[PDB]
Amino acid sequence: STENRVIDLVVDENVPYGLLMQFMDVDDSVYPSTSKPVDLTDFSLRGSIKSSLEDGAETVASFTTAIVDAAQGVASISLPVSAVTTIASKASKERDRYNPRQRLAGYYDVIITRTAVGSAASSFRIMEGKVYISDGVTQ
Amino acid sequence: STENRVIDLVVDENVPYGLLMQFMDVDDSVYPSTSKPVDLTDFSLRGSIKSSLEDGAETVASFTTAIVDAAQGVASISLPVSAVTTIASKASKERDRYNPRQRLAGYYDVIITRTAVGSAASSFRIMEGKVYISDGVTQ
Amino acid sequence: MSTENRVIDLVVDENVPYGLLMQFMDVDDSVYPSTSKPVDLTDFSLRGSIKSSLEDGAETVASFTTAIVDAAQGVASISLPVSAVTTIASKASKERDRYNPRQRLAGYYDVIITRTAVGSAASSFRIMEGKVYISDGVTQ
Amino acid sequence: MFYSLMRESKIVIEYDGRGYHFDALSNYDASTSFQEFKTLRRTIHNRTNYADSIINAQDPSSISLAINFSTTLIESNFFDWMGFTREGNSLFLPRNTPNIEPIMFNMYIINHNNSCIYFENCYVSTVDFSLDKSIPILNVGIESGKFSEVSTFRDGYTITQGEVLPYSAPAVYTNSSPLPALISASMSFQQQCSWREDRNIFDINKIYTNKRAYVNEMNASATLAFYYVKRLVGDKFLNLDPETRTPLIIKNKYVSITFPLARISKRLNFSDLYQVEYDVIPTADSDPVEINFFGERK
Amino acid sequence: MFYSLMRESKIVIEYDGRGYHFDALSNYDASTSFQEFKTLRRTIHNRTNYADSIINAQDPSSISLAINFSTTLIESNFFDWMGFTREGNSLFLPRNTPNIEPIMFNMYIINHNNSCIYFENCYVSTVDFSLDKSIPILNVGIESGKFSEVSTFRDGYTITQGEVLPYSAPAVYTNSSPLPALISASMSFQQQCSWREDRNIFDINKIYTNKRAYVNEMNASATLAFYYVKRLVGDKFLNLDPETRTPLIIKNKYVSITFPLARISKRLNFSDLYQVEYDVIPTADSDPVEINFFGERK
Amino acid sequence: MRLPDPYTNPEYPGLGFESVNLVDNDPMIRDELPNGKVKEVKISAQYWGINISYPELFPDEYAFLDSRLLEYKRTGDYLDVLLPQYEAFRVRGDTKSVTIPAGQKGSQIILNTNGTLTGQPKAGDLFKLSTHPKVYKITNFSSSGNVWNISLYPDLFITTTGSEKPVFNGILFRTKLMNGDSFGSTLNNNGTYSGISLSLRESL
Amino acid sequence: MRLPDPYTNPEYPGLGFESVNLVDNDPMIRDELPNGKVKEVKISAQYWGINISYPELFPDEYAFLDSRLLEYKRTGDYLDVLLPQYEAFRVRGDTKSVTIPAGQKGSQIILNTNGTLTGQPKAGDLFKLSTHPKVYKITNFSSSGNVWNISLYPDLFITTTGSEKPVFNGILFRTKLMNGDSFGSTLNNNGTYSGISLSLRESL
Amino acid sequence: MRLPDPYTNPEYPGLGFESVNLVDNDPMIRDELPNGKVKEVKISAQYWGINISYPELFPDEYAFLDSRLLEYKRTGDYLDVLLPQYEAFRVRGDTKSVTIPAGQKGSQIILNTNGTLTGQPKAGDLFKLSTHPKVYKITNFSSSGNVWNISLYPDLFITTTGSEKPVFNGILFRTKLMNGDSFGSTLNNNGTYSGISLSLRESL
Repeated sequence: STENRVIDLVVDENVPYGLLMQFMDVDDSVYPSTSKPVDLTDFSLRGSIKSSLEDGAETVASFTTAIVDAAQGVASISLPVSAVTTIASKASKERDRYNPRQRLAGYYDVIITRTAVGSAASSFRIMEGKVYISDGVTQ
Repeated sequence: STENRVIDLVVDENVPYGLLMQFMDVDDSVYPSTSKPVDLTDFSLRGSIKSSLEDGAETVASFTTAIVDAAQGVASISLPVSAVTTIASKASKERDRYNPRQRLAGYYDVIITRTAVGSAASSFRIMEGKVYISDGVTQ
Repeated sequence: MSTENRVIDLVVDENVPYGLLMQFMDVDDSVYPSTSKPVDLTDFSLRGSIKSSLEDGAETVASFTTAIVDAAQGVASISLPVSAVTTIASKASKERDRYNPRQRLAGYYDVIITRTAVGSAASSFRIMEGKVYISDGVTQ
Repeated sequence: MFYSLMRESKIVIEYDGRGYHFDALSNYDASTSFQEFKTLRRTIHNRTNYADSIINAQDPSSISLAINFSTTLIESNFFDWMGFTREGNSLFLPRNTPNIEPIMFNMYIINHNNSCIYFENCYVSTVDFSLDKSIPILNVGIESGKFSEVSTFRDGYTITQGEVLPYSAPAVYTNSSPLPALISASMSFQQQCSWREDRNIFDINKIYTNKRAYVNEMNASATLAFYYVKRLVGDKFLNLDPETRTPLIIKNKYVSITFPLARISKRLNFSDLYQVEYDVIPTADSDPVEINFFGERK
Repeated sequence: MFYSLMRESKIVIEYDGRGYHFDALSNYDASTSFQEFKTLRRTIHNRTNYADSIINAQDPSSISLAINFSTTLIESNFFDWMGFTREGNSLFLPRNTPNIEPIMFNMYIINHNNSCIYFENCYVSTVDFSLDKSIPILNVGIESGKFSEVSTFRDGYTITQGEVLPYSAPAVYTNSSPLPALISASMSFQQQCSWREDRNIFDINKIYTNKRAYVNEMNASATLAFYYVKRLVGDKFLNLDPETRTPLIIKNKYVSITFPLARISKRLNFSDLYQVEYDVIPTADSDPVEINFFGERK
Repeated sequence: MRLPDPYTNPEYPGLGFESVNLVDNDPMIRDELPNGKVKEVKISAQYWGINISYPELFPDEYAFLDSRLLEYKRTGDYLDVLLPQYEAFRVRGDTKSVTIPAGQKGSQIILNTNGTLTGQPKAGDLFKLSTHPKVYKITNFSSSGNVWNISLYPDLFITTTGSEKPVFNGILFRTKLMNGDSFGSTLNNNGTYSGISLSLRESL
Repeated sequence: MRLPDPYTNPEYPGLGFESVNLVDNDPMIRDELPNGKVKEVKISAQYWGINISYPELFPDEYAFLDSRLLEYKRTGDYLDVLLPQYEAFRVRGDTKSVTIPAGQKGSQIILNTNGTLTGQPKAGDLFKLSTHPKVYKITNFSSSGNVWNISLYPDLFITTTGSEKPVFNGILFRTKLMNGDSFGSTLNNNGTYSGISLSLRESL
Repeated sequence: MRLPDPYTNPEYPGLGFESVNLVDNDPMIRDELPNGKVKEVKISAQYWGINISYPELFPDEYAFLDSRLLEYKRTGDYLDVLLPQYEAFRVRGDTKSVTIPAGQKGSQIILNTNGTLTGQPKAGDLFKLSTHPKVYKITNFSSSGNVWNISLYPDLFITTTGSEKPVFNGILFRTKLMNGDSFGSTLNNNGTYSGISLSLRESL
């Protein structure tokens, strides 16, 4: 368990990217952990892809948040193929050790937010990590 | 894409190549072996082969894609014998000391796409890896 | 198992006509174990050849005289006569195998089956490959 | 006469009618023996001194091979023969053991002058390799039922191991967060079969050889050794508490063993520099354990 | 990040609310671990491969310390905590074990950057030192019930071990007659306690730690090694016959273990130079075994 | 009277139940006809049998446990036994505004919760009425609005008078200690008491 | 009713037989004549006996299992079980269009598939008629085209009426519990119910 | 009907007899007088008892063995058991030209081999007549020319009619399976069947 916010995204060159997050609320009080999904009301997600963590870093791209099926908790984060091309343009020429197709493009993090659901701006970061562009061959 | 699911294709020289996929979604939570063949209606996959894994690479061949069975889930990726001959001509000559039949030709990817009215671009990458040519003598 | 499955080695014996008997059979294992049926080999022609090396310019030392003994039942046979065996033995490397001195390297080989038919399914597959070795003899 | 040198040998495994000559073999060890029934019939009439020993069975052989990783990935067939399901170049640990009996194959140990030892009814019972600061090598352990001496044999001229893969430093991740201060990642996979002895009264005055066996269990395991490192006071990520379920992957440039959900137990040693040791096994409901085999360029 | 070096550590024993920092520590060894309940539920329906393992208990820790003798004699508290009665600077072995449960104390193993490992519910189970031609050192062995990681701790700034005592040759006497040709006098004292496992169904889904223990026995023992020396033909003083009761004392310039009445068993080894070996235990009705601790000038 | 357990008395950890044995005792007259049909007849009542095992006990733990058991044998009270595995809190709220229609003598309780109770009971849980000491296990539960249909293993030992109130949490077994005719415990030379076992039977 | 098992409830893999003992129980009037000849007369009906042993059951799995068993004990119906070793689906197809000609008694049976079934039922497999709940065991098989001749170990309990349909898959034994009178479950300190076993017995 | 053994069915090596037990059952009324003389009385017949033990059985081996045993229990036939240790071929030739004089009802067979048989039977071998299923052991044998004097342990169960022909090789025990009233085999979680034992009795 503990914390696992750090996960790295590998986006594909020349292909639009879309991620599907099934938000969930597991509780291990009872031995079969409760599968209750969180209910997505007054929730907005924001995420930017910025090269390096230093202050003043240029914004490589910005995630486009989608909220669908609020009852069952799922949500989608995506960005158009034009955003993918803009990301791939500024990616470094050095390739990842384990995969000779990925190249480090920047860092990211998405931040959930409650906007005055109880007169509170309860915004906290969901996940984080590095964004990797995977060089394509089709185009 | 599927970075962990890279598979190297092997094409025989002097032989037309043929590879068939099966898009067949599963849900085994109800019971094991609950698999439903995905409808492939109005899906069009396409791909290419390039000599190097970078921009400006020379294209080697483009797979002659098809949809063998619509609504049955059996797609096919393939290319004719002349294209295989072109690949063999363009392939490198750094033959291995213990696999003297296989030479590297290039890198490949194929993208599935949805062209449905009332929908938008749904391009997604499903294959990734290298194309290896196996030498032949019987012509 | 990318190519490990369809590769076996042949050792033609010197001064003997070499004949290999093949039996095609469509074995079903994924659906259920122990289910196999022969392949209807009508219109499924065979052809093979042997060459000394894998380079672009290679010598055609021999060529199998393939024949379909049974149209149904998936039975075929690849064989070469005594003259071809003698040519292979003469045109073979003089370096002897250490673990079996009678065997010497002759060359490489492939087998392609061409199922040309009226139906537009004129597919071709490479069903065999490997190396060809010659086993020396004295009975002459 | 002809002596038999280990360095002048060739090990060919015969499966499905094809010879898998396993080159890049660092070292192998094997032995053959027979089982005896030696009873001493000391009686009040004659307190004898000479036993009644008859050789009636062949003791199963225990062959161990040490095989270097190769670019053609023939060595993954040992996982394939041991029971793992295959998709592409990745081997899955199935949720349930597929069949009752293991996958049986024959093995030859060739030597010069048509000398050979023929092990039959073999099965792969153990495969473990240590990802460390030395070149990785997987020690496979197979058990035979019948051994024999034969004149002609099967020699894998074509199916052979290529060049050994270059060394690459191991790294273990949780999702995508690296685990610091790795020392030695050792992975272990087993197919703990058992011989079914069916020696009966119809085999009297004959030599019996084991023929059939059944799989007691399959498992995937890994022991990870770290240095006790903490980044914060009262850290939550790095501590000694057990982890019921956590995604783990022991990754290399050419191989990556994946535990979709892992049960980790920690053990601290107060040595010269404090070392923690993990005990990683997949959970009850975890997805199949992955073993990817990347030849070159992933 | 922060690595943990054994040489950069400080061991503080917490008893009665006071910290006994045991300096002059030559070497210590410790380990922590957890107990698991791993069962594999293979059924005719599903011959599974994934075990059902849950961590439910902390395996008791076995900490061993090697402590040099010191001028302030803090190390005699280990005899004091292990159960010996005290009068002045001499420790008696009581005729009967005083209490059912041992004397429990906590122990810290401090390190830099507020890092610590907290062993709780400890008891001294073994103390043995060899009076020999090397510097004497007593290896104590304590067993813990619960181990933990804590941020702040107890550090014995004042209560500490002084300078190590200078070496002095051992000598064993009978009354006041010296025993010739001594080689190595090894003394051993134990408090052979046992953990009372009380893991019950109210501890399901929780980690259990041992808390209570009872003393099976206490004892004082010594093994003396001599060279087989005889002064007369048919000597009576020095021979191989057992001695039911004889007053013995293994004396040094800084310590003297006294057996008011001893049961000696002898063992002769026909080595390069013949060696006899004693096995000294106090008799049934012997007076309490003495252990004197002389700092300086007796 | 409550049997000492590490809920009320955690200072005596040796008083925990090392292993419980919930025995289903429902005597029946079973006859097997030669035509292959097995036939049963039930007359007597079903009583839950509880067997408790204990580890080695220190003098204070044994002193407390023995004092409680002797108090039981003196006043002739009823030992109450709590099983932790049956203490999952599902139904929460007030059980005083719920009504149980009278005249229910079968093996099934129909009650109108009146919307005052949150959650739903799960099959295999422990259920008990407020006016009778017998303990029931829920074998099935169907909820159609506010009216609940709880099915119980033992046939209802009482006919509902309309004043009974369902009890879902905090259920105790009104047991009576069997094997008390010859009850003892050996004290070893190391000071701990061994060989202590409680064979309890539900004396409703 | 149906006995829970991983096929009906895959979420409980602890259910499922660790070992099943399928005993044959044919009472017989055996007599050992003084001349060496052994004469045995079959009068009492034969019945399969099933002894099921369970692995370590966690509290929730045992709650489900004993809830189902107590529902069995309450409503008093029969308890069906499905042995998985005999679940090899060796006969595909739908058996409604398979006719069994009327007036057949004894071990032998003749049924006409009318070219519908695919797959041959080998000896040792189970067989059960649609109407009667008895479970037989195929001992020998012989087919001449579409017509199948099957020999069953227990003689046909009822003579075929021309409407009984073969059931080559999903055969359930209509059994009754034989451990009901005293059925206890022990809970360990590890948190699992150990040594849960059933002695079933086919009724009729 | 022949019991499956690795002579007829070597593809199932688990069907071999791990250990046979040839039991000599000859009930007698033995009385010991106070004068030290022990006296016996024999009325009932002697029957050879055979006990077979088996190792762990794979599904196919058990399927074959169970199919054969169920075929036996269905047709009510007689299991034939072959003991390999008694299959030493000494007497060879034709047993049709040999004549056995009639009227022999004792414990001794006098037969004129007519010079048609080579070799001589050894004491302790198995001997049987062609018209009766009882199996005899040769306790003594004296040959004076062509006439043989074979002595048998069980007293001749039939009076020779002059048409009987001696059988020396290929002798089978016409046994009937005892303990078939409660016959079963437990299937372990590893797929192998265990606990299979055949208690056979010679039902002539």
